[PDB]
Amino acid sequence: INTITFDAGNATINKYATFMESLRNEAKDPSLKCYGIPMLPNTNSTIKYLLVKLQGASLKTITLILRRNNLYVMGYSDPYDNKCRYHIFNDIKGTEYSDVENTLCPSTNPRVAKPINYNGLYPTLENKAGVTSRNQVQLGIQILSSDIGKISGQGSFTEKTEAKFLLVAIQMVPEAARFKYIENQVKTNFNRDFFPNDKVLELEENWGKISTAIHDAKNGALPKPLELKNADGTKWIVLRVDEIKPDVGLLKYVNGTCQTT
Ligand SMILES: *[C@@H]1O[C@H](CO)[C@@H](O)[C@H](O)[C@H]1NC(C)=O
Repeated sequence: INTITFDAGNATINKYATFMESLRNEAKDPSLKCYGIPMLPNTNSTIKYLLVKLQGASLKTITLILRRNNLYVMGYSDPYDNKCRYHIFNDIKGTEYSDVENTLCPSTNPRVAKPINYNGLYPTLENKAGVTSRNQVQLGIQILSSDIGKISGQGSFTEKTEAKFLLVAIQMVPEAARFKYIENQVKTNFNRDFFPNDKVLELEENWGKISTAIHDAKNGALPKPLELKNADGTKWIVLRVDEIKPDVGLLKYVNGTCQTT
């Protein structure tokens, strides 16, 4: 399967929806699903990485590389100085590392490294972005396009600029694929900058717990109450798969059989 592209400089809600549908369709294991929700593959599947090319209104691009099995961003590349410049997180090493480097920038064309001197965990990114919480960093289509312009092809840019771009891209691409609720936040705020609400953050932080609960659910009942948060930050108690299913687009891989429909 090849590169999925999203044009943030010429986007519409329908194009963003199509993009999410393509990302989910290529990331999901061809057959795993629980309660009708597609699940990502185990660590030894057919295709290991997905490339997602984002284009800004400047026409410049940034391509993210996602580990297909869990959708984490491994790094990104940008066309720079007539070379392919690859930026990989500092905890990616060995095989994986050279696999990421070569997938972003094939050894048959000019290339150059520009390390990401930190890892991709949210607290790390928030620290580099200079915020106590990513809910202080606005998301949005125009913001994504602008961040692409600030980095792509640029010989110089700060870690703060890069970490903010990463906070935006991670949440508008893989988190939105994982959660229809997040995709929907982008679609209902399509023409404006917006701060992610408490439910967005809570879903991002509990994807594994939510995926395990749905996978382990019997006749639609979660193993035990699942405590999350409503959009306004208040406590939300979920007892059944159907109460949370509307918000979920992809399940993290959970071993073993499950009620598939
Ligand atoms: C995964 O599940 C199968 C299918 O039930 C089981 O044979 C295997 O023990 C499990 N793997 C792990 C690590 O628990």
